[PDB]
Amino acid sequence: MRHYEIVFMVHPDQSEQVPGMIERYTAAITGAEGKIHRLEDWGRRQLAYPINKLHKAHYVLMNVEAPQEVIDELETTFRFNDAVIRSMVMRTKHAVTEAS
Amino acid sequence: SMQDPIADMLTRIRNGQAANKAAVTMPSSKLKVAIANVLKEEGFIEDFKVEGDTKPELELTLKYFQGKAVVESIQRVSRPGLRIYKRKDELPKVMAGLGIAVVSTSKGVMTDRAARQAGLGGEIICYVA
Amino acid sequence: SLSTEATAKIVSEFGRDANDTGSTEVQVALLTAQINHLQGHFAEHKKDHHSRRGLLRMVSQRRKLLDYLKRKDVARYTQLIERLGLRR
Amino acid sequence: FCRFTAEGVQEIDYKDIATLKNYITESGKIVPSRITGTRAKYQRQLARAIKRARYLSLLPYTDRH
Amino acid sequence: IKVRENEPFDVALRRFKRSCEKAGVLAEVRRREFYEKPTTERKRAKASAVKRHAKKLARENARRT
Amino acid sequence: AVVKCKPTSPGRRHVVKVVNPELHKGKPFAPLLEKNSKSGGRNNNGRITTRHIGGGHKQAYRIVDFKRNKDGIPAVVERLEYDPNRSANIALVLYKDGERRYILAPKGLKAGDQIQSGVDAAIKPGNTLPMRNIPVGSTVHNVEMKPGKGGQLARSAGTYVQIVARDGAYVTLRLRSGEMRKVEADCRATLGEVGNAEHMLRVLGKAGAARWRGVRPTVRGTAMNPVDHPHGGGEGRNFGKHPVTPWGVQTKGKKTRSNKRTDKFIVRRRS
RNA sequence: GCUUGAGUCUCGUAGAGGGGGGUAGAAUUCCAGGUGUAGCGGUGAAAUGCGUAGAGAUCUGGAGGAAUACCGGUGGCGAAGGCGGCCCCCUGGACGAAGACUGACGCUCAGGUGCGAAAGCGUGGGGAGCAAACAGGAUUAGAUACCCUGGUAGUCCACGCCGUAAACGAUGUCGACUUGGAGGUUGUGCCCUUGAGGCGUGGCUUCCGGAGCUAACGCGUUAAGUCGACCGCCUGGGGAGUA
RNA sequence: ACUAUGUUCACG
Ligand SMILES: [Mg+2]
Ligand SMILES: [Mg+2]
Ligand SMILES: [Mg+2]
Ligand SMILES: [Mg+2]
Ligand SMILES: [Mg+2]
Ligand SMILES: [Mg+2]
Ligand SMILES: [Mg+2]
Ligand SMILES: [Mg+2]
Ligand SMILES: [Mg+2]
Ligand SMILES: [Mg+2]
Ligand SMILES: [Mg+2]
Ligand SMILES: [Mg+2]
Ligand SMILES: [Mg+2]
Ligand SMILES: [Mg+2]
Ligand SMILES: [Mg+2]
Ligand SMILES: [Mg+2]
Ligand SMILES: [Mg+2]
Ligand SMILES: [Mg+2]
Ligand SMILES: [Mg+2]
Ligand SMILES: [Mg+2]
Ligand SMILES: [Mg+2]
Ligand SMILES: [Mg+2]
Ligand SMILES: [Mg+2]
Ligand SMILES: [Mg+2]
Ligand SMILES: [Mg+2]
Ligand SMILES: [Mg+2]
Ligand SMILES: [Mg+2]
Ligand SMILES: [Mg+2]
Ligand SMILES: [Mg+2]
Ligand SMILES: [Mg+2]
Ligand SMILES: [Mg+2]
Ligand SMILES: [Mg+2]
Ligand SMILES: [Mg+2]
Ligand SMILES: [Mg+2]
Ligand SMILES: [Mg+2]
Ligand SMILES: [Mg+2]
Ligand SMILES: [Mg+2]
Ligand SMILES: [Mg+2]
Ligand SMILES: [Mg+2]
Ligand SMILES: [Mg+2]
Ligand SMILES: [Mg+2]
Ligand SMILES: [Mg+2]
Ligand SMILES: [Mg+2]
Ligand SMILES: [Mg+2]
Ligand SMILES: [Mg+2]
Ligand SMILES: [Mg+2]
Ligand SMILES: [Mg+2]
Ligand SMILES: [Mg+2]
Ligand SMILES: [Mg+2]
Ligand SMILES: [Mg+2]
Ligand SMILES: [Mg+2]
Ligand SMILES: [Mg+2]
Ligand SMILES: [Mg+2]
Ligand SMILES: [Mg+2]
Ligand SMILES: [Mg+2]
Ligand SMILES: [Mg+2]
Ligand SMILES: [Mg+2]
Ligand SMILES: [Mg+2]
Ligand SMILES: [Mg+2]
Ligand SMILES: [Mg+2]
Ligand SMILES: [Mg+2]
Ligand SMILES: [Mg+2]
Ligand SMILES: [Mg+2]
Ligand SMILES: [Mg+2]
Ligand SMILES: [Mg+2]
Ligand SMILES: [Mg+2]
Ligand SMILES: [Mg+2]
Ligand SMILES: [Mg+2]
Ligand SMILES: [Mg+2]
Ligand SMILES: [Mg+2]
Ligand SMILES: [Mg+2]
Ligand SMILES: [Mg+2]
Ligand SMILES: [Mg+2]
Ligand SMILES: [Mg+2]
Ligand SMILES: [Mg+2]
Ligand SMILES: [Mg+2]
Ligand SMILES: [Mg+2]
Ligand SMILES: [Mg+2]
Ligand SMILES: [Mg+2]
Ligand SMILES: [Mg+2]
Ligand SMILES: [Mg+2]
Ligand SMILES: [Mg+2]
Ligand SMILES: [Mg+2]
Ligand SMILES: [Mg+2]
Ligand SMILES: [Mg+2]
Ligand SMILES: [Mg+2]
Ligand SMILES: [Mg+2]
Ligand SMILES: [Mg+2]
Ligand SMILES: [Mg+2]
Ligand SMILES: [Mg+2]
Ligand SMILES: [Mg+2]
Ligand SMILES: [Mg+2]
Ligand SMILES: [Mg+2]
Ligand SMILES: [Mg+2]
Ligand SMILES: [Mg+2]
Ligand SMILES: [Mg+2]
Ligand SMILES: [Mg+2]
Ligand SMILES: [Mg+2]
Ligand SMILES: [Mg+2]
Ligand SMILES: [Mg+2]
Ligand SMILES: [Mg+2]
Ligand SMILES: [Mg+2]
Ligand SMILES: [Mg+2]
Ligand SMILES: [Mg+2]
Ligand SMILES: [Mg+2]
Ligand SMILES: [Mg+2]
Ligand SMILES: [Mg+2]
Ligand SMILES: [Mg+2]
Ligand SMILES: [Mg+2]
Ligand SMILES: [Mg+2]
Ligand SMILES: [Mg+2]
Ligand SMILES: [Mg+2]
Ligand SMILES: [Mg+2]
Ligand SMILES: [Mg+2]
Ligand SMILES: [Mg+2]
Ligand SMILES: [Mg+2]
Ligand SMILES: [Mg+2]
Ligand SMILES: [Mg+2]
Ligand SMILES: [Mg+2]
Ligand SMILES: [Mg+2]
Ligand SMILES: [Mg+2]
Repeated sequence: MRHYEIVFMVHPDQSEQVPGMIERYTAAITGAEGKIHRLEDWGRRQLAYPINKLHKAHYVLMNVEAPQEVIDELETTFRFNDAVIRSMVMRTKHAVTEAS
Repeated sequence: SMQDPIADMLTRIRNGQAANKAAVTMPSSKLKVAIANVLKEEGFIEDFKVEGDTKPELELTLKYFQGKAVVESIQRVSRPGLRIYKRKDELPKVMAGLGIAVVSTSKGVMTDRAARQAGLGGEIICYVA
Repeated sequence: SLSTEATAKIVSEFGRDANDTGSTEVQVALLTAQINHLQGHFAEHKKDHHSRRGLLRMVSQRRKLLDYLKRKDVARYTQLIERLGLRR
Repeated sequence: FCRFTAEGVQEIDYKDIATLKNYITESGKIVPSRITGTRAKYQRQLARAIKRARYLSLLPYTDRH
Repeated sequence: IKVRENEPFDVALRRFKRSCEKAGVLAEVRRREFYEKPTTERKRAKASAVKRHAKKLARENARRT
Repeated sequence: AVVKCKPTSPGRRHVVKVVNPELHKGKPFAPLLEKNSKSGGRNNNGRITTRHIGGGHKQAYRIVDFKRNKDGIPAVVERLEYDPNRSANIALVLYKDGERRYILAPKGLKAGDQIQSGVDAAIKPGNTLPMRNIPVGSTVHNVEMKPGKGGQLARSAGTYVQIVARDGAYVTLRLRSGEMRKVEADCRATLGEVGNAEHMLRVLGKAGAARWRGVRPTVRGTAMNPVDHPHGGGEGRNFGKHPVTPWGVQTKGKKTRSNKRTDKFIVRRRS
């Protein structure tokens, strides 16, 4: 139904899990009609300030179409999970490509 | 919100004369053509037309003698909030009979001077000095 | 909010065709459609007084169209209310 | 100078910080329109994108961290 | 704010501070600026600005100086 | 809702009832009920140890489940029931296997909702977990003070503990008193808040409402004679002695805490 | 009957419009510890106040609560009250583009209903900062004040009540008509985007001025000009918006 | 820094 733009950050030691993390978040959305348009793993990028007393967070950009039930279920999996240091979910205005 | 169309006509004439404007366009009507022609026939307005089929726009052409305008003053008398119907003998004479009062009588729209001689009164629309 | 399919469904049913979309029959139904969607919004929230003013505009607007329709024709006025579930 | 370009239009996005870091001062604050040109519309899109970039620690809030 | 000035120089030169903050932290968030009073004291600082700028166009008088 | 009763009689005037519309109207599940005879405040020796208790309505004990022993087994909430033995309400939980048990009803709960408990499970209101597995800065209740025991802390209507911090094997809990107590991380805790939060807005209204709750009248020391209570005597409303219990110990600001054993666990005393 | 009034449908644009739920960073306060050695704090000048029990300053870790620097403007949105970190959920309206439809469905509105800053009030929370009352210290002829150090209701949230403000453009609502200029802001079309262009036509808006109006000050296409519809209100000052 | 008051009617 609606387009989104998820940009979440992950802790250094659990960056090896991120390949596994993406495959679970894809499987939740890809089944329910809307496809993921563009993923792009950013990598272990430096932080502008220390979050949780550490530097270097592992950024991941999904950008995906989904209904409201699946996206809010994905929104809850970030809060009830110590690996993910912050995330945000933006709104529609069509699909996009490139840009970093 | 546009309750009296006739008062609006007489403002466009009044404000057009203040602005020193040549012509005055507005939406037309049955009562608009009747008043506009009576003003023309005596000689406040210098010619007019009713150009249009579906959405007619009656435009007047205002008269000027000197730098001053011809229509000294013009005002609504029988406004819709208070209708004013005067009897034959009780008909007014604007500016002691050298200005006219447009009066809707039973034999069509006419001046106060013609109403006296024709032998009838009616709704006094507007004084024109 | 009323989606494109929701309005177009009501428009191509009460009126003549999808082309016709301004009739008092159509207009009242679109308001009744939005008003009934807004009841679930004002079930909770409650303090949303600014949206209520938009609703009470739609409510009053609907009464003016129905009061117009009644004076215009008593036949189609009564038939419209039986289908929409107004009068109460 | 002004906006993006002559035939740019586009939208000011938070992800890119190379072109975005020009619009903030050395302290970390957002630079006003009366200094850097920019129309009121694109300054508001910019100001929002700075604040979103700050949430993700792409840009810093300040320089006392 | 973070000003090193290489090595041979010293002599302060930290206008970076004075032309950035200081006034914002101090003579503003020192004591209570009563919500309304800014709306008053700005709109009079704003009215005094265009008063000068409109006068600056008409400042070219005879003078004879 | 919290419905105020109309003043059709003096005694009715001030009554405020807590009318829960979702509770079951009928007899309870017998297998979990049992007899609960009253003490009247007296003990082995037959003597009034606790004053002001005696009488009231007869009331049976429901075997409520504080331990929550069922691991990895889903359980459907069949119906919310009234409990006379408690401030809070209870929920008749039907486990997927066949068992039925009474548990304390949290806030967000109705007849039809599903609850799971154990080690894994999901983070949701009603789902019992070890406190290690629960996220820090979350609302819990029915909290154990020892691993494998029942559940001591936050069981009354609207009561809840908040998990403040998590130091390795220990969990710092901020209790409803305001006391910050350190408990073991292996201990369990039921997520969310204990239901029936309107309970506190009930106001009884009459003397007999306290008498049919099993309370008896509290005579003031000042009203008594000097032989009875330390406050006593005087020819017409005297006092002039410092406030005290019937046994001379000072009330009104006098710390009676003297455990010593569990003073290590208390991170900070209430205020 | 008709279509220019009024309303509906399509498509986009902007916005601190609203309600509910999250979370972010700076700071402030207190809490625990490290460092450390006499002051700190304040003021017109002092004192009360905190400090050799080791304060202030400095660092580290924690808990809280409230408010969102810069962007931010004679900027925007809202009927008014009013509304500013960032993100999703539901949601009201506004404006533009060219059509299609309805066919006067409109404008005002006594009674009536709804919303309505702040301070209050009730009940349950919450309480860092600030701060009526209150206390102490100065000031003073006196100081129930102004200044200083403390500091409770309150200020914050949920649910109701209150129904007032210089609730102010001190300017009722709707519509028509009548020289300009300089901006801001948001649209939309036509050529070359042939280079941050231009050239047009719509909304909202700040400033200066023409005729005209005004007791004057001033207002001046957003009139206080020129007219129409309807409403509210006024009839010397005190008494009194009181009995 | 703080810093009070000027009896009544008249003369213009
Ligand atoms: Mg004709
Ligand atoms: Mg026609
Ligand atoms: Mg015709
Ligand atoms: Mg009925
Ligand atoms: Mg009904
Ligand atoms: Mg009826
Ligand atoms: Mg009924
Ligand atoms: Mg203000
Ligand atoms: Mg039995
Ligand atoms: Mg017993
Ligand atoms: Mg015995
Ligand atoms: Mg015995
Ligand atoms: Mg006892
Ligand atoms: Mg007792
Ligand atoms: Mg009992
Ligand atoms: Mg008692
Ligand atoms: Mg007693
Ligand atoms: Mg007693
Ligand atoms: Mg007695
Ligand atoms: Mg006695
Ligand atoms: Mg005895
Ligand atoms: Mg004794
Ligand atoms: Mg006695
Ligand atoms: Mg005696
Ligand atoms: Mg006695
Ligand atoms: Mg006595
Ligand atoms: Mg005595
Ligand atoms: Mg004693
Ligand atoms: Mg036709
Ligand atoms: Mg039209
Ligand atoms: Mg129209
Ligand atoms: Mg539409
Ligand atoms: Mg739209
Ligand atoms: Mg928008
Ligand atoms: Mg936008
Ligand atoms: Mg907005
Ligand atoms: Mg908003
Ligand atoms: Mg809002
Ligand atoms: Mg709320
Ligand atoms: Mg909100
Ligand atoms: Mg933080
Ligand atoms: Mg404190
Ligand atoms: Mg220290
Ligand atoms: Mg030392
Ligand atoms: Mg002294
Ligand atoms: Mg001293
Ligand atoms: Mg000392
Ligand atoms: Mg020491
Ligand atoms: Mg200290
Ligand atoms: Mg310190
Ligand atoms: Mg506290
Ligand atoms: Mg404004
Ligand atoms: Mg506006
Ligand atoms: Mg508005
Ligand atoms: Mg904002
Ligand atoms: Mg917030
Ligand atoms: Mg909406
Ligand atoms: Mg709209
Ligand atoms: Mg048509
Ligand atoms: Mg027709
Ligand atoms: Mg037709
Ligand atoms: Mg009246
Ligand atoms: Mg009224
Ligand atoms: Mg009200
Ligand atoms: Mg208030
Ligand atoms: Mg209160
Ligand atoms: Mg009271
Ligand atoms: Mg109450
Ligand atoms: Mg309390
Ligand atoms: Mg209170
Ligand atoms: Mg309290
Ligand atoms: Mg306090
Ligand atoms: Mg408290
Ligand atoms: Mg203070
Ligand atoms: Mg003070
Ligand atoms: Mg008081
Ligand atoms: Mg005092
Ligand atoms: Mg003095
Ligand atoms: Mg003296
Ligand atoms: Mg003194
Ligand atoms: Mg005093
Ligand atoms: Mg004093
Ligand atoms: Mg009081
Ligand atoms: Mg809130
Ligand atoms: Mg509140
Ligand atoms: Mg009321
Ligand atoms: Mg008033
Ligand atoms: Mg105001
Ligand atoms: Mg104002
Ligand atoms: Mg205004
Ligand atoms: Mg007024
Ligand atoms: Mg008004
Ligand atoms: Mg009105
Ligand atoms: Mg009205
Ligand atoms: Mg007008
Ligand atoms: Mg012009
Ligand atoms: Mg202009
Ligand atoms: Mg322009
Ligand atoms: Mg303009
Ligand atoms: Mg140009
Ligand atoms: Mg315009
Ligand atoms: Mg203006
Ligand atoms: Mg004006
Ligand atoms: Mg002005
Ligand atoms: Mg002017
Ligand atoms: Mg104009
Ligand atoms: Mg003009
Ligand atoms: Mg203008
Ligand atoms: Mg015009
Ligand atoms: Mg105009
Ligand atoms: Mg106007
Ligand atoms: Mg304009
Ligand atoms: Mg006017
Ligand atoms: Mg006037
Ligand atoms: Mg009156
Ligand atoms: Mg009156
Ligand atoms: Mg009088
Ligand atoms: Mg009155
Ligand atoms: Mg009053
Ligand atoms: Mg009164
Ligand atoms: Mg004196």
